[PDB]
Amino acid sequence: AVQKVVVHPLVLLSVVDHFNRIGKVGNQKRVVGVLLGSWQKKVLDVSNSFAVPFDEDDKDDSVWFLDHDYLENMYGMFKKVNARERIVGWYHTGPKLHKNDIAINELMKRYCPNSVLVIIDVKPKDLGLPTEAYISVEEVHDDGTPTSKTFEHVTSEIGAEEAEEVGVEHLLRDIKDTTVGTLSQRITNQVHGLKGLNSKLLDIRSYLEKVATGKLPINHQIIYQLQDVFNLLPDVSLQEFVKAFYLKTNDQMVVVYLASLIRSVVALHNLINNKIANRDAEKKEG
Amino acid sequence: LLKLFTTMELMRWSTLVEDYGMELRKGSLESPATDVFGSTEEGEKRWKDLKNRVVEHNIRIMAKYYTRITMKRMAQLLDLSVDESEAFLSNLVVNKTIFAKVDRLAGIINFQRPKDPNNLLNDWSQKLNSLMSLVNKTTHLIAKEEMIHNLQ
Amino acid sequence: KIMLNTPEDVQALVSGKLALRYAGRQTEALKCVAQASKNRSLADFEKALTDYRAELRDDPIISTHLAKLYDNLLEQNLIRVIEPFSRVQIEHISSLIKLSKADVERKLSQ
Repeated sequence: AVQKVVVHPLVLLSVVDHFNRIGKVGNQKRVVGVLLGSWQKKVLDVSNSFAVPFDEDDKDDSVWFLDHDYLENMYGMFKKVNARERIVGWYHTGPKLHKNDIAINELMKRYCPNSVLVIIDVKPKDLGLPTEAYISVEEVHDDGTPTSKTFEHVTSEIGAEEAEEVGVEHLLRDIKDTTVGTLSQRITNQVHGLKGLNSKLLDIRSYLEKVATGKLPINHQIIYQLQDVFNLLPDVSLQEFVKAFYLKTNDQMVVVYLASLIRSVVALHNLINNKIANRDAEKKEG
Repeated sequence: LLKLFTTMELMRWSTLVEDYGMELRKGSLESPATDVFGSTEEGEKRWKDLKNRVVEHNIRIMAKYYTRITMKRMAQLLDLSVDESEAFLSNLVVNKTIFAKVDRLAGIINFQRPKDPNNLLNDWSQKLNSLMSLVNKTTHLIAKEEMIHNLQ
Repeated sequence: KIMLNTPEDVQALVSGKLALRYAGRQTEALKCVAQASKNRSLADFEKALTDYRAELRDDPIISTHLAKLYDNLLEQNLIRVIEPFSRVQIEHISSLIKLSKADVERKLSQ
């Protein structure tokens, strides 16, 4: 149904406010906020959101506390001031997906339309993208397990339309723009290996742990496609790609001729002014 | 109809000879088969151009697969002369066979292995393979990472 | 009018009773040229250039244009049979036209 979503940083800075208005009490649980957006178009666009007092139990996980009057009053007044945005779903700040999320999401599945779920981290130490759109749809399983709520990962992007780019750029004054060239390219080409190294290294360790020490079926069926796609590149002998290395290396030669020739053109004004300025300033100094 | 639908397996028409014969013999259904063969030459054109039409259509089906069926051996399995196979190639030159490769020494044909420009063909294949491995690797990795959360 | 590859109007001009009374040995060679053009044959056109060369010997300078039509149909045949054949025998492809490889090789290489 929905291919991609658009999440503005305003809601995540509202999660910064979720971490600001705590009051130093010692709970810091998965505070659930009422996510708002535009479900009209096929693409989802989050503009702003708000929160609702949400408290769980220490031992029992099935305890969840929501509010209907606060949702209808905040949504009623928010719709009165801005009717272009309506309820879409919710989101929790907890890093782990608990079992009670089917009951928490089930309320906004009954009263509200199909709600999207977003899992983020309480500490911004994760290098990866903090936002993951999880659609709440029921899927048929091939093994015969009963139909239940399944959270499929929907791709997400963090973009601002008109003003939040200006506000973020003015508040930071440290981040740089695209700036195609040497630095913005070589930084990605340096740290990219760590950007994949922390993800893969962080995932395959617990993966290999759950291979031998795993039960409660983790959908082992998708592991066959995992190792299949991993074995779709069986160390090609590079025999056919030699001519492609001749093409890319020939373009490399083109960049060699462009650099040497163009820089040789740049040497004109320098290697002329260095003489005509020094000898004339010297002969005319005294 | 199911054999003529798609994925036409290379089979002998001798099994269809008795099927068409009994198709002319039985009168319970499709009775006007003798009316199909009413004219002395029209039915012969429908039959020769029919077997020709399926013996070209199966070539158009196996032409999608690059398995290199080695039509020199296929002419032996079909039990027909290579001259009317050259006439079949005379039907392929008007059937847009321009994307093919022939051999002067041998008789094996090639429906693939073009000049293969690395900036277009290997570019496209490497794009779909590498990118497909990247995003496909991206989906079930974190998806399974969410599947293992329910075990706690 | 035969230079623009339309033999049907040639048949229309040799079938009319008006120009039929002026027919003779001259228009027969043109009927063979139009027949070879509508048949898309080459050795038949060489037969028209062989039997009628005793009315094609007094032919005007347009003989170069007729040779341009001969070489034009030859070009059509060459781009017809060679185009699907990447690598094929010269006798397997020249046997269809049953002509020597000397003139064909010279025109091709040219």
